[PDB]
Amino acid sequence: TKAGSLTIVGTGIESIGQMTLQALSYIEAAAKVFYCVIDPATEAFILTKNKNCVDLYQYYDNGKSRLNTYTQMSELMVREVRKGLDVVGVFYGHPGVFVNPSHRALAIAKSEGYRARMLPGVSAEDCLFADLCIDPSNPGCLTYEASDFLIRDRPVSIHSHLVLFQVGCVGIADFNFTGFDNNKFGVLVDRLEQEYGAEHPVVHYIAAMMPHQDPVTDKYTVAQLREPEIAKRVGGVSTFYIPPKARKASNLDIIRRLELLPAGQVPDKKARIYPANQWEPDVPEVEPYRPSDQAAIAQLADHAPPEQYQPLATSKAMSDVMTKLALDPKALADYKADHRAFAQSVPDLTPQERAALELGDSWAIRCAMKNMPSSLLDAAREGFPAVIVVGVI
Amino acid sequence: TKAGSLTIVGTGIESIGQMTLQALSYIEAAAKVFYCVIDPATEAFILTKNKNCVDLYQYYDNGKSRLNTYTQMSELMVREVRKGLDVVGVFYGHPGVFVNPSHRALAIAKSEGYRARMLPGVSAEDCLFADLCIDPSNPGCLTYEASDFLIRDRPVSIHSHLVLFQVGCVGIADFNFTGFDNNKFGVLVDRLEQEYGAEHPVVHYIAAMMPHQDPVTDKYTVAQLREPEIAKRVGGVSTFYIPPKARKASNLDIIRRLELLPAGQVPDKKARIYPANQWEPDVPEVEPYRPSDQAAIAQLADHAPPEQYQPLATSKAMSDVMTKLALDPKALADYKADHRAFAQSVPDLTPQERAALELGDSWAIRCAMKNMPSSLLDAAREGFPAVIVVGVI
Ligand SMILES: C[S@@+](CC[C@H](N)C(=O)[O-])C[C@H]1O[C@@H](n2cnc3c(N)ncnc32)[C@H](O)[C@@H]1O
Ligand SMILES: C[S@@+](CC[C@H](N)C(=O)[O-])C[C@H]1O[C@@H](n2cnc3c(N)ncnc32)[C@H](O)[C@@H]1O
Repeated sequence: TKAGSLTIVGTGIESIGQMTLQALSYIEAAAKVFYCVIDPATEAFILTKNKNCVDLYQYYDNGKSRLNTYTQMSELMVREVRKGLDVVGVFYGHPGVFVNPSHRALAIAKSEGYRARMLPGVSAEDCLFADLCIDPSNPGCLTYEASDFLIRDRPVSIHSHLVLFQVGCVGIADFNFTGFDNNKFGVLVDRLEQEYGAEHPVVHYIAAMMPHQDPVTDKYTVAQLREPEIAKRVGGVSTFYIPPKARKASNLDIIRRLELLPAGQVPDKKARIYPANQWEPDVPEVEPYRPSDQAAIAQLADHAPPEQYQPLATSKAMSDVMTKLALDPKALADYKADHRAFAQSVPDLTPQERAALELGDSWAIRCAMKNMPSSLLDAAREGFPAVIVVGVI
Repeated sequence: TKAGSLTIVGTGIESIGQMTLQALSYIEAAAKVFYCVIDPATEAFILTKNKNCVDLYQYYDNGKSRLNTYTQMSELMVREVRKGLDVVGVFYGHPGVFVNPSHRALAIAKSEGYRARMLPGVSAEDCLFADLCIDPSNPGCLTYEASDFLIRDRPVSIHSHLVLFQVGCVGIADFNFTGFDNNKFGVLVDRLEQEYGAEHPVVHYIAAMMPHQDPVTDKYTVAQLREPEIAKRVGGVSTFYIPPKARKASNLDIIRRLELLPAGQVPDKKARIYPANQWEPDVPEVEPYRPSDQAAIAQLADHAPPEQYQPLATSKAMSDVMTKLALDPKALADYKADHRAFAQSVPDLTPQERAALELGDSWAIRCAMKNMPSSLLDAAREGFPAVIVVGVI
């Protein structure tokens, strides 16, 4: 009911392309846009999409506390919210991943009774998984801010992924336009030596910021980070990935309780699913085409869709309206305000489609857009989407 | 040089809107698309963008090992790569976050000498940060697959965020179209009780999959998860967030070595930056407008952009070409093949813009698109973007 909203969105890391469709649509719909991005092509792109933009980066200054900058950035956004405007804040990457002023501004807006939401974006860590070819699930992921990691002595796990952000400004609370003098970097390297050993790998990671660039994926030993020529390459957009040192064994009690109980030769702790993590030291070669793989592939020739598979069975009118709700914030607001009024004015919907939109229930819409076989609903329960694309062990 | 490529992309979690612009452009450019998504509107959207799509979900079956399904999914993609086609695989969320077949297919493609890349997307964890209003940086984040968490007895940190994926299929290696009988869920709850206590909060999180839905953000005690009516709400798209139990103190030796050495009352371990994590038990109220905040806000009236701030100073022709490189994979390929030939045929570029594109160097492009003040380059070094938007302590 109250006038004014704050939506904070991301641009992703790589220029323009890593912005989500909804981030773009909210930027276009906004009364006022406040942005903090790294690359100028993304900045130029944003300015073509809204006429009323303000660069938040101008609120940094040499020797000025970053906290003071963050309070100001937040306040610039919330001031416009209080005037009754639909405000969009834009931060590079994911706007809530290692970002102070977004969370501050949203919390203030929410506490004062305004609509407040963060839309997720693609983070530097998302880029890291993609470029280093690792999955956080295998074998778990610990993610820290590098100064916090040291100051609070945060735990490492030698059996899991370790990701460290802000390794180029260790112990630095202020700002400089010409970059950080990272002279406490040696304190980080000492901690990494204690935890992993001097010959354990550390990957210096920088995601490509422009579409034609390759990422920096440079493997060094912990010891090599002490070399001045290597240490100087670490800057404000550098992230470290430290791979596990070993594989963790299975817990017998849990094997029993989960009834994985052909316990004899439940694949040995080093019997990896292809592909193995290529950054992990002394990682053995894993066969991609084992006899079991070859047999699975042989079944493709005779494959038919299972009885209980639900083929898409929708219409242009329904796909058009579902697309509009996702890509037009104004249409979404209209729909949310009055499902029935909105649904009844959508042209060319079938009766079922109209009814599904009137209700708004997830299952009714899914039911309108997919043919649910009788085989399924004889077994199925009166949400259950069920799309699980990773299997551990 | 070799014909055939594999690009694996994501759709994000929320229908359509959380797809990145580059994911969309690669889907449109592909010779063949293979997809595995949850919601039918996203499926319908994909089918409007390419004429040659295959749903990978049909390769699941009741009682069929998920590993066999993953081998088949991978093989369907790589077969088309081997024929010399530009293939795009599409997985919901981030396609390398808790996904087996993407990493398998990319690794095989790369080993056989084909172009292979994963484009990052918005994961369920990205959504979690946005919807639960937390930052992984404060106070660090541990992320695990729930079965792996139990089977390998993965460590928790009571001072950091804990995120658990696949809490609805604990110990289950196969599949069923009507969903999982999660009868080993109690084993997870036992572990959470041991680590956190019976009265510690656990947030049941489900990101909205359709644009009009609200997320599920239901806080329960560990003990409440044993209640059958609560346990049954946990399904195949459920993720758990467990907040920290306490704040970790600072390490005196590191305070010394980082020279944060007005050590007396360096803000006490509970002197939080606003806003506090609202899920953390017994979290004190944090003042958003302290005297220091009010003073920072008072400086806004007299603010001018700093000397060393670099205003955007580009052209429509340059912003157009940088946008085209990000949004048109064919143009990007042409540019990467011959920078000079491509640059010289771009209409209306200035000499500097043309020269910057010919080189392709990050700094030359930035220099062409931003006015670098003399004040900056008198101090600055001959990349240093420097955009750091979070400050710990
Ligand atoms: C203030 S934080 C903001 C992170 C951003 N919100 C995100 O979603 O990744 C800055 C830190 O992000 C990481 N980062 C930013 N750009 C990066 C890039 N191109 N490659 C790798 N890491 C990057 C670095 O660790 C950097 O010090
Ligand atoms: C096979 S994984 C795939 C994850 C996906 N690639 C991603 O980027 O998040 C499935 C797990 O993701 C999480 N997940 C999927 N959809 C979700 C949603 N709408 N909300 C919360 N978690 C979700 C759940 O933990 C689920 O068991």
